Amino acid sequence: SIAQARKLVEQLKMEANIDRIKVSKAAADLMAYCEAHAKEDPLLTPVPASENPFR
Amino acid sequence: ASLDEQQTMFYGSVKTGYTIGYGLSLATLLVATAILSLFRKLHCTRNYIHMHLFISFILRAAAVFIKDLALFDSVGCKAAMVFFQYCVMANFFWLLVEGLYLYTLLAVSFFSERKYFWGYILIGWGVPSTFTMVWTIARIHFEDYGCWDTINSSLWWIIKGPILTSILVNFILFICIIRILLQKLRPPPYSRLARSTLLLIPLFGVHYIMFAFFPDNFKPEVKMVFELVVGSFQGFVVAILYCFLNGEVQAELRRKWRRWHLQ
Amino acid sequence: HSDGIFTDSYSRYRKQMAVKKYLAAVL
Amino acid sequence: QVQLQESGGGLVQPGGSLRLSCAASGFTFSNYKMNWVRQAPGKGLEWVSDISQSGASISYTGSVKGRFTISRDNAKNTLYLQMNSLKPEDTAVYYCARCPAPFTRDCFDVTSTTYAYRGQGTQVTVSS
Amino acid sequence: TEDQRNEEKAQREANKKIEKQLQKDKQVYRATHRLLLLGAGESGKNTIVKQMRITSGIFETKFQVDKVNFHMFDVGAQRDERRKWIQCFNDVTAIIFVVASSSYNNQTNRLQAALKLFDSIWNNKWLRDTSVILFLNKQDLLAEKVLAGKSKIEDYFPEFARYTTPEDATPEPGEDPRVTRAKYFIRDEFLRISTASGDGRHYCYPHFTCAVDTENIRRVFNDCRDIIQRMHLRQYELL
Amino acid sequence: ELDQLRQEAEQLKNQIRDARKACADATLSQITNNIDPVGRIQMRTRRTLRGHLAKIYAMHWGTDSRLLVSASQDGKLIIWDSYTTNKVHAIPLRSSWVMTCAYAPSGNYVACGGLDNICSIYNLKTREGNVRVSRELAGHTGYLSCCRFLDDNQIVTSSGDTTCALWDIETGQQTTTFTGHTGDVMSLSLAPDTRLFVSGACDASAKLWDVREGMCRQTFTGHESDINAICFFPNGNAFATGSDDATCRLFDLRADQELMTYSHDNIICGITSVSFSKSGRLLLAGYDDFNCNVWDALKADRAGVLAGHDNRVSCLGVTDDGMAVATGSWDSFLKIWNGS
Ligand SMILES: CC(C)CCC[C@@H](C)[C@H]1CC[C@H]2[C@@H]3CC=C4C[C@@H](O)CC[C@]4(C)[C@H]3CC[C@]12C
Ligand SMILES: CC(C)CCC[C@@H](C)[C@H]1CC[C@H]2[C@@H]3CC=C4C[C@@H](O)CC[C@]4(C)[C@H]3CC[C@]12C
Ligand SMILES: CC(C)CCC[C@@H](C)[C@H]1CC[C@H]2[C@@H]3CC=C4C[C@@H](O)CC[C@]4(C)[C@H]3CC[C@]12C
Ligand SMILES: CC(C)CCC[C@@H](C)[C@H]1CC[C@H]2[C@@H]3CC=C4C[C@@H](O)CC[C@]4(C)[C@H]3CC[C@]12C
Ligand SMILES: CC(C)CCC[C@@H](C)[C@H]1CC[C@H]2[C@@H]3CC=C4C[C@@H](O)CC[C@]4(C)[C@H]3CC[C@]12C
Ligand SMILES: CC(C)CCC[C@@H](C)[C@H]1CC[C@H]2[C@@H]3CC=C4C[C@@H](O)CC[C@]4(C)[C@H]3CC[C@]12C
Ligand SMILES: CCCCCCCCCCCCCCCC(=O)O
Ligand SMILES: CCCCCCCCCCCCCCCC(=O)O
Ligand SMILES: CCCCCCCCCCCCCCCC(=O)O
Ligand SMILES: CCCCCCCCCCCCCCCC(=O)O
Repeated sequence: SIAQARKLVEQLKMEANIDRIKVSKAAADLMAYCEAHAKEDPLLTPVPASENPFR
Repeated sequence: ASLDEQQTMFYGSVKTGYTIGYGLSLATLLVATAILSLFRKLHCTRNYIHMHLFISFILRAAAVFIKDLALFDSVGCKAAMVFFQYCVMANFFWLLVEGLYLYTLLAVSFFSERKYFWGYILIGWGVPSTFTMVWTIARIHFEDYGCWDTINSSLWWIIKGPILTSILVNFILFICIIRILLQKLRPPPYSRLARSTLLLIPLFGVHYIMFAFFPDNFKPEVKMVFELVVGSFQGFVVAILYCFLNGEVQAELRRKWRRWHLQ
Repeated sequence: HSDGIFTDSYSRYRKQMAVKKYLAAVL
Repeated sequence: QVQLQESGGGLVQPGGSLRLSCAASGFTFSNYKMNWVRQAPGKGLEWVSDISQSGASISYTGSVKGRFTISRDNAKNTLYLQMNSLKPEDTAVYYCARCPAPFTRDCFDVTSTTYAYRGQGTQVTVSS
Repeated sequence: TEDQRNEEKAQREANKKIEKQLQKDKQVYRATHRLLLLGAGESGKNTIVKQMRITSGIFETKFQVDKVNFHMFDVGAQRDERRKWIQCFNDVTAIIFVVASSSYNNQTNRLQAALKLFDSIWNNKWLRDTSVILFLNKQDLLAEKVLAGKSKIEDYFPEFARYTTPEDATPEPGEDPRVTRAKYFIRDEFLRISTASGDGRHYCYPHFTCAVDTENIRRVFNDCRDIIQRMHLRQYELL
Repeated sequence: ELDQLRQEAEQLKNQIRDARKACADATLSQITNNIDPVGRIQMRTRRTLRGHLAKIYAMHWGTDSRLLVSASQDGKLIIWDSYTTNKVHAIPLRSSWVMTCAYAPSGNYVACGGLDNICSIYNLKTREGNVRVSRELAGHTGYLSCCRFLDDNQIVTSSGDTTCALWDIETGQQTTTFTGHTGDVMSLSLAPDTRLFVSGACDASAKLWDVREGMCRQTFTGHESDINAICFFPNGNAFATGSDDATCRLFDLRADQELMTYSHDNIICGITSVSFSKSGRLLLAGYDDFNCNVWDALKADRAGVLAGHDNRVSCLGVTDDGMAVATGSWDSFLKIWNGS
């Protein structure tokens, strides 16, 4: 039981000492990627029936 | 005498009654057959036998109308009479097939419906067609007065007998499917048994056993009025109780109506 | 079944009414 | 993060009384049926009692029935267990356990193999 | 595009062979009924599987009675946490639940655990169309334990003293009325649990069994017959 | 001895909570006020795949956007062609219960698993002309809940005895194993670069596991109940989870906390599958109340609804080119939705 608590303590040590990126940076990244790949999506943008193979 | 005019009024009343009944049981069962055929989920052996019953009711309505045409206005008359004396017998045999199918499900649960499904369509359609052909040949070769309208006991009983047999066997099956419902409500209800009886009498056509062995010469109006009015509304009764009042069919109608609402 | 015998009764009634109407025409 | 904090306990004398608390932090407390489970020293886990969402339906284990009072406070987010008329056979570790799904009636929470949704528990001992 | 028509012909032949195979396997899959055999590990379901005969996770038993095929699936080397894989068992024709009544005056109150587990199975959202058949084991052992000098069940259940033997449930001859009162008390516990919800979609069937007995298979056959008949009657809006 | 380890655990969890509140500069739902909404997404059913007997439990699209594997509970494993609706292969299984199936990125192999504790890898080369068991894996003690192909020679599997495993398909042995959970591990999802993957369990936690190193790096505890599905955002820097508390959650791998919660007051049913779209702007979520909701994944609003099924939606798959979306439910049907 104490080996389990020492592995959980070493886990929490490894999880504490990491690099954290601010929320607004990656939250702007996600917007950048959704903007960049907006046109190509066939669900966001409806495709003309000449291309859609399911019809 | 006033006997003449009152008899005329009588026959007119009875003819208007069954015209209204076989109009209503025609329209509401075309609606019911349309709903059952169109809906994909409701396909099942039970609802296939239901659909065969409902189109038998449709052919009975259409055969009464075709027979009524030869009453309003030979080569035609005899064909109308054969189609009229075929649809009725195929309706009673499909009531027999529904009785056999529910007593087969109950008495022999561990069975494959697909193996007997072609043995149920055969009982439903082929055996009335066999009897019908025997009756047609029997009227042709033996003796002919004119259009096949007069009842002659030898010729009449060849298409009478199997109807009495079907009504009897389906009454016995009805007594067995009111024995099994009592043996299954007992460990858990009079109200429920009574509701099951009053929802299983129009399905198996139990009411015919009141006037089954009854002779026609004995009471003129008692048989004719009751039987034609009840029979006429029977299709509407079975349509309301089974197509429009099943939980699953109402569920499917609500689902389709909400999907059309969203779209 | 009731339909057949009813039809036969109605046919015999129509034939008797036809006989009576012809008899009244002639007389 | 689901966390359950038991509070109270300790060495007591028989025939006495004692109140236990369960501080439920990190979830929508008002929608979960909860329950109390106990572990006798050198024996398996056994269910003690339970309590539904609103507080209407209550049940107990037979052998402590009518001796324990279970009550949930949704306002203050705290489960209270009152234990009077204590018995020497009732010494155990106590566990404030939660049922895994919201808006349901069944639970699966007698599992000794590291069930996540119960607290660390509190020691109650009866010394004569 | 002739080659494309050749490939379409190929795929239609493949589709027809696969649909023939599925039509031949649909009969086999709709014929054979399915039982889930759930019991505590102290309760001797191993005796039940050995009577049924006469490293892997799930265990399987295939047998037939009166030319009707029955697969009985035993839960073997699995985890104690039952809440996730039990959702895979909503299409079996029954669940057979086997519990051992221990009443000698014993680490835990296993009967209370059994009642809680049966309650969890009964009130589970996706087990509301699956019937449960119920086996109370060690009845001969319960006969042997009336002479202990004291009673376990009254200690663990305070309602046992204020309980009367049912007038309408006849006891077999040669049984101690104490033991029969015990049996009917535990059966009323399980029936009260099953009757509390009162859904009527699924039912609970209590039966008795000895440590060595042979009628069990016939009981399970008759109760599967009752479950199929009640499901057909349910489909016709008659119950 | 135990007190000086549990207090230090609580101190390290307070440190992690204080670094997450310190790095919480704003939310995603503030900086997306001036974004054009995606409007009512009205998708239509194009196909309906029949031919199953028991309930369908899982499915997986191929990399060609052409074939799909479906797995039923009667013991059938069917390979479908989405265009023509022709069945290309039908495989009969030794055990009946299947909880996972997986179609290799090369199209040569198909894997399946379930209660039997054995992952069956089938070869679709079939020089004889019959499908045959290539190799069966047995090293778990619980139940096998998900599996995924990294490539043709390695397979990741998720078990019900709190462990994950990485196998070698050539040797048949476990290349490594992943022991960090404390409950049933329900599903996993692989990153596009196949270096990391995320694992959701029944303790309301999601773990980030490193395939090559062999230990976990981050733990995300934002949920209240059992996590059923999990899926990456297409760039590999965020991922969405679905629990039984009826909420979807969108997490981040660099902020080391949650970014958004998706919840609607009229919905009190569980989530059984999620999947992003190709661009990532729509998030599809399969709920327990017989419909699949199309969430706007940057506004936390319902863009639409797919109310086609008659029974609980069990699996949901989006093609790699985003051309269509297939859903499989316990009524034994596969609906192929495609927005027009
Ligand atoms: C298929 C449905 C509509 C039934 C059709 C029955 C028709 C095809 C059959 C059954 C009885 C047959 C009739 C039997 C007897 C005669 C007398 C003969 O001197 C002229 C032909 C005639 C009048 C036949 C015409 C065709 C006929 C009316
Ligand atoms: C008698 C003439 C004038 C009209 C024909 C009406 C009857 C006989 C026709 C109309 C509809 C037909 C049915 C339509 C559908 C089916 C279901 C199929 O799986 C078997 C054949 C079967 C059962 C057909 C048998 C014959 C049928 C019942
Ligand atoms: C003479 C008038 C009434 C028209 C009669 C049409 C008859 C001859 C036709 C129409 C419907 C046909 C039936 C349709 C379906 C079946 C089921 C099949 O498995 C055996 C043949 C059988 C039973 C056919 C026998 C012949 C049949 C009854
Ligand atoms: C289940 C089905 C097959 C039962 C059918 C019974 C049939 C075949 C039997 C029972 C009653 C019998 C009838 C009894 C009386 C007569 C009067 C006689 O002058 C001509 C034969 C005739 C008309 C018989 C024909 C055959 C008959 C109609
Ligand atoms: C036209 C109406 C009055 C017909 C009514 C028929 C029904 C309600 C009656 C007539 C025959 C009766 C059955 C006669 C015999 C038995 C066997 C007995 O051990 C149980 C009751 C049971 C099964 C009866 C139940 C009710 C019953 C089926
Ligand atoms: C509920 C069901 C069983 C009721 C059935 C009633 C039947 C059996 C009864 C009611 C009317 C009765 C008929 C009434 C009149 C006559 C005329 C007489 O000269 C011979 C008996 C006979 C022919 C009776 C036979 C039996 C009979 C047909
Ligand atoms: C589907 C609905 C159909 C309704 C059909 C209604 C037909 C009405 C016919 C009226 C006929 C009146 C006969 C009068 C006879 C008399 O008493 O002299
Ligand atoms: C949906 C289809 C319904 C078909 C209904 C058919 C109605 C036929 C009505 C016929 C009325 C005949 C009245 C005759 C009156 C008279 O004796 O002069
Ligand atoms: C489904 C097909 C049904 C066919 C029904 C055929 C009905 C034919 C009726 C024609 C009547 C012709 C009357 C001619 C004049 C006369 O009586 O001599
Ligand atoms: C055409 C179908 C009509 C169906 C009508 C159903 C009405 C059910 C009535 C049940 C009456 C039960 C009486 C019980 C009397 C008692 O208390 O013992």
